[PDB]
Amino acid sequence: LSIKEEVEKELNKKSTAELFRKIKNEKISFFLPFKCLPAQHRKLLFISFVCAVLSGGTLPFFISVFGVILKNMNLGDDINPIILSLVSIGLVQFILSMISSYCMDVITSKILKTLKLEYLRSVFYQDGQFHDNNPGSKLRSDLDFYLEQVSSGIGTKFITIFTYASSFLGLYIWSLIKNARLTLCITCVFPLIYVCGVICNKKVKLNKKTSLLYNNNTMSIIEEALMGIRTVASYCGEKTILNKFNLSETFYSKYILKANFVEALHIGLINGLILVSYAFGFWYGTRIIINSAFNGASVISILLGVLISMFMLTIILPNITEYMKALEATNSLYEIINRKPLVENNDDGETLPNIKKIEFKNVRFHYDTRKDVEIYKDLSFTLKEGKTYAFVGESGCGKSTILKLIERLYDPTEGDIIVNDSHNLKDINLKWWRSKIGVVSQDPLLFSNSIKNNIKYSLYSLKDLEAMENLEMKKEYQTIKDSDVVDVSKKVLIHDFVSSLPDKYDTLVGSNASKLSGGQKQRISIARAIMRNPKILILDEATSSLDNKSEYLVQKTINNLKGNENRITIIIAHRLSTIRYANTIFVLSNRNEGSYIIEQGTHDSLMKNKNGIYHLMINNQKAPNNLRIIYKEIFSYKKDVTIIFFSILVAGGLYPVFALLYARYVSTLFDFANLEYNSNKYSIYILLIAIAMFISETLKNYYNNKIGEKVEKTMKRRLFENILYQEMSFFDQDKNTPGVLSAHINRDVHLLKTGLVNNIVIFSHFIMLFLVSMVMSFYFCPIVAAVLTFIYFINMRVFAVRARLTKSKEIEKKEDPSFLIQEAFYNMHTVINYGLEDYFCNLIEKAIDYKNKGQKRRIIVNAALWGFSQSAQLFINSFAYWFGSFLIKRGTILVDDFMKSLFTFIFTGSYAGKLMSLKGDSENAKLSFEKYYPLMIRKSNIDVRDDGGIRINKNLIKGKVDIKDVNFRYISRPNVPIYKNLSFTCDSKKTTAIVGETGSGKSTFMNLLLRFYDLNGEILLDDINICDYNLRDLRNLFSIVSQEPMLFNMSIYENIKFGREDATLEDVKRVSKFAAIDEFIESLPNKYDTNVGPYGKSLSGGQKQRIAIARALLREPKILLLDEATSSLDSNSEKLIEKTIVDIKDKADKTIITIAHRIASIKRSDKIVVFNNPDRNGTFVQSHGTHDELLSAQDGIYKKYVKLA
Repeated sequence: LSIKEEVEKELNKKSTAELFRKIKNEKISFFLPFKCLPAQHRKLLFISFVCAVLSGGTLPFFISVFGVILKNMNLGDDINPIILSLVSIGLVQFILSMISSYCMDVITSKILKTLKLEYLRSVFYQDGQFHDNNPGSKLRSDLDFYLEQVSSGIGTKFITIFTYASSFLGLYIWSLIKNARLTLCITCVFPLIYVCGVICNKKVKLNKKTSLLYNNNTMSIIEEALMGIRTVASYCGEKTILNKFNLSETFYSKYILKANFVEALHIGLINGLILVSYAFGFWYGTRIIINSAFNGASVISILLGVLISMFMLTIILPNITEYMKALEATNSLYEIINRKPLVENNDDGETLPNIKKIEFKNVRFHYDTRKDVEIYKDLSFTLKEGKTYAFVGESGCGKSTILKLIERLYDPTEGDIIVNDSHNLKDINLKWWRSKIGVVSQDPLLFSNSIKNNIKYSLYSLKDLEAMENLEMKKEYQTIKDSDVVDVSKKVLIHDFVSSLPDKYDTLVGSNASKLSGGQKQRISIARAIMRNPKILILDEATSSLDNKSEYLVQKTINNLKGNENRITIIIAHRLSTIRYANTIFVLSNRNEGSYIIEQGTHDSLMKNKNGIYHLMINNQKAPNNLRIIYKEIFSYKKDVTIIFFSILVAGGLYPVFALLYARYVSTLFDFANLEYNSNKYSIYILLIAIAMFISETLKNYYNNKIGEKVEKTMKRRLFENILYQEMSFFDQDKNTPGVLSAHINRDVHLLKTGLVNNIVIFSHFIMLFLVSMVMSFYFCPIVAAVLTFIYFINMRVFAVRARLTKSKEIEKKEDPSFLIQEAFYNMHTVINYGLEDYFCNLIEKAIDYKNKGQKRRIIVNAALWGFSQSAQLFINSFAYWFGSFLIKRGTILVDDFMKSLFTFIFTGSYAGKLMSLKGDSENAKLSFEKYYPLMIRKSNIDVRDDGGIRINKNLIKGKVDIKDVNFRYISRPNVPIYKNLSFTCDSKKTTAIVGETGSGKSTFMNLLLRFYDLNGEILLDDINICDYNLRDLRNLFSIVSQEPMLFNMSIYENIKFGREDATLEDVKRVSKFAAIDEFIESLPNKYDTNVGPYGKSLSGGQKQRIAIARALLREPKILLLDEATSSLDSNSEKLIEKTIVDIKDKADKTIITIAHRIASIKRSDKIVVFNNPDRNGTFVQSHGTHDELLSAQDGIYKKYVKLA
C-alpha cells in the first residue's frame, strides 16, 4: 500500500457521533436490511436474540465465585460442588453459541441473494439514456463491492453487541449493590483516559496532514523528472533537482516524528494508570474492612468486575461502525432498484393488426450529457409497406441513432413517428414492436454455449407471446423444432460447414465463440436475424467481409422470402453492390448541425441523376547478501540500539513481577494480623512498577520509528540518485516505465520501514517474556506448568480454531452463477433486443443448486468450531483449580507456590497474545528488495560523473561538425533500418538547412550529436572524434530548441536559469528582451516569481516556446540546433518568433543547424541538404550546396519545395 493512500484512509474515517448525525437526519432506520424476509426467517432472529442475552450472564457468575474459590483453597475446605456447578454452564453456553451462527449465516445468505436478484432486474430495465452514462463492466464492479460491505457486518458479529452489554450491566450493577463507595472511587481514573485520547488525537492529525502536504510535492518532482529526462541531461540538470527533493523530505520526517511521539506516549500512559487503579482499589478496600469490625473475597472480584466492564466498551464500538457502514451501503442500493425507467412496459399498449406505413415528421433530439451536439435537422419522410428500400450513410451519419429510434431506446423531442396514419409510436406495445426487428449489428454477438442455441434464441420472445394470450412458458420451448435450423442454415450456405465436422449442432462454441472465424460468426448472426421472418429488417455493416455470393443469396432470400407481400425491409450497407435495384434510395448524410434528405430516386434514376456526392460514390467504389546490507546499516547507530535493549529488558523483567506481587497480597488479606503494614508495603511497589513501565514502553515505541525513518531516507536517495545518471537505452526498455519506477520508491521503502524493523522488536520482546515466565513458573511448582504447557500446545498448534475458521471463510468468500453474470453484460444489446427472462430465472437455479450441499456442511461445522472457541478457557481454569486443590490435600504441594505459578502464566499469556497482533508484511518487503536492488548498484557505461578525458575550452572552437558514415538501428525493433551511409559537413558559423520527406526520421541526427546512443559510423568535431571529450563539456556548448518544450512547476526565474545556477536577474531581463516576452511578464502580479502550474499548463503555446528560446540563449551557445520555431502558433507570437529567428541568424557568431520549410529562411541559407527514402531500407544524401541559386539545374525535389513554399 502507498503512503498517501495509507494516510487518507486514516483521515477519511467517521466516528460514531458523526455517522449517527449523518444517519438520523434523513430517516435511515436501524431495521432496513431486515425487511426483505418471510415470517419463517423473521423469528429465527428472535431465537438468536434470546440465545445471546443468556450467554452474557456467565462472567458475572465466574467472577462472583472466583474469590470464594481462593478463600476456600487457602483456608482448608473443598470446592468440588462449585466445579460441578461451573461446568454445566460451559456446556449450555456451548450449545447456545452453536445455535446462533447457524441461525444467522442462513439469513445473511437469503438477503444477499434477494438484493442481487432485484438489482439484476432493475438493471435490465434501463432506457438506453442510462446505459450510455453507466456502461457495462462498472455495474458488476460496484455490485461485488456493496455485497462485501453488507456480509462482513451483518453476520455473527452483530449479535455480539448484546452479549457484551448484558455482561456490562450484570458486572457493574452486581458490583454496585455490594458496596458502591468502593466501585465509584475506582472508575474516576477512567475519564482521564478519554480526555487524554481526545487531546492527543488532535495533535496527531494536525501534524499528519502537514506531513501529507510535503509528500505530493516530491511525487510531482519524481514523475516530472522521469517523464522529461532527455531535457534534463542536455542542460546538465541532474543536481539542482536533488536539492528540492532533500528540502521537501526533511519537513515530512520531522512532522511525522512529532506525530509518533504523541502516539507513543498514550500507550505508555494507558499501561500506567491501570496499575495505579489496582493499588488504590486494594488500599481503600483494606480500610473499609478495619472500620467495619464484609469478607476479603468481596474485594478480589469487584476489581475484576469494574476493570473488565470497561473492556467491553472498547470492543463494542467497531461493530456498530460496521453496522452503520452496512446500512449506508444498502441505502446506496435501494435507490438503484427504485429508479423510474420512463419507457415502462405496462403490457397494455394497443398493438396494430399489421405493420404499415412508417412515417417521420420533423424530429429533433439532444443528448443528456452532450446537450449541444445535434445530429438531425429535418427528419421527415415516409416508408410504405410491401416494397423494399435501401439507404447509404457515412461513418458518422446516425445509422446507430436511427436504429435506436426505431428500436425506441430514446423518445423524440419535437416531432412524431406516426405509423399506419393513425397510430403514434408511443401507443404500440414495445414488447410487440421489437418482436419484428432483425438487427445484424457490426460485431457478431454470440454466446458461449453452442451453434444451435444462439440460433434458437430468436423464437423465445415470440413463444412467450403465446401462453399468456390464451403458466405454460417454461416447457413450450420444446415446441421449437430443429428442422428450421436446417433450412435457415442452408439458405446462408452454412449447413454444409456445420454438417461437415462432428458434433453438428451440439458442438460448444468458445468463450464468446472463440473457436470459429469472424466471417463465419457473422454468417451465424445473419442466420439468427433471418430465422424469425423479420418484418422491419435493419442491417448495419452486415455483409462486409462476405464476398458477393453469400450477400446476393441472402438478398434473394429476403426479397423472395415467404410472407414478403407486406413488409418494410431497410437494407443498409456501405458496399454499393447491394443497391442495384431499389424502390427508393434516400442516401442519408449529415452535411454538420443536422441531417436532411440530400438525394432521391431509384438506382436507375439516381446514379445518373446529378453530379453530386452519390455521383462520387458510384464513380469511385463501383539473495542473502542483499539483506545483510540492511543489517549492516542498522547496526551503525550505537546510541539508539542500547536504549531499546535496556527498555526491552526492563519491560520483560518487571511485568511478570506484578503477577507474583498480586499473589503475595491475596495471602496477606486473609490474615488479620498486621494487615495495615503489609498493604502500605505492597502498594508502593506497584506505584513504582507503574512509573517504570510508563517510561519503558514510551522509549521503546519512539526510538523504533526514529530508526525506521533513516533507512527509508537513505535508500530513496540512493535509488533516485542512481536512476538519473543512467543511459537512455535503459528508459527505452519495456519493463522500465516511469510509473513502475515511481511506485517502488514510495511503496516498498515504506514497507521496509514498517515490516522488518517493527517485527524484529516484537519477536525480541516476546522471547524475553517467554523465557523468564517459563523459568520462574517451572521453579515454584514444576508439576502444574508441564500440564498447562501441554494443554496450550495441543490447543493452539493442533486445535487451531480461529485459523481453520478463516481458512474456511475466506476461501468461499473468494468464490455457474459467476460465469453468466459476466457474459450477460457484454452481450447486453442482444437481450435488450430479444431474450430477457431466460436469464431472469436461470441465475436462480444455478445459484440454488450450489447452496445446499456445501452450505449446510460448512455451516454445521463452522458453528461447532465457534462454540468451542467461546467456551474453552472456562474448562481449562476449572481443571487447573481442581487439580491444584487435589494435590494439596495429599501433601505434595503448598498453596502460595501454586498461586504464584498460575497467575504469571495467565497474565503473561494474555499480554503476549495482545502485542503479538501488531505485525506488518515481512515477506513482500524482503521480496521487492530483491527486485529493486540491482537498480541502485547498476553501472551506466555512459556516465557524466566521469572526469576523465580531454578538457575543452570555449575559446579555440571553430564550430565544424562532420559525419563520414552512419548505420543506426534501434534495439527496441531490430528490423527497421533508418540510415545508410550518411556523410556530410557543416563548416563554421554558417546556416545549414534540412528539407526532406516528412516522418523520415530527421530528429535523430540531434540525439547522436549529443551522445544519447553510441556506435557503427564516425562523427567528428573539429577533426577529433566525439568519444574523447569528457562529455560534461560536450553537453555544455550545444543548445537545442525542440518542437515541444517542457517547463517545470517552479518559478519562471528558475526555469530560465535551469542548468546555470550562477547568473544574475539582469541577464534574464536582457535575454527575455530578445525573445520578445518582456512586456507580458510586465503586465502581471508576481512578474518574475509567478509559479507556473504543473507541466506549464498555466501558459499558452506562444509564451512557452519563447521562454525556452530565452533559456537556450543564456548559455552563450556555440552550436545551435533549431526545429521549426514557427509551426502552429497564433499570428502575433508567430511573427515575433520569426523576427527573433531572423535576428539571431544575422548576428554571425555561432554555427547553426536548422530544420526549415519556409522559403524566406531557405534563401539566406548557405547550404541545403536533402534527405530521401527511395525504398524502405535507409536514407542518404542526394544533393549538396544548392542554396537556391541552383533551384532548377537538374531534376529533383528542391524545385517542388521552393514552388510549394
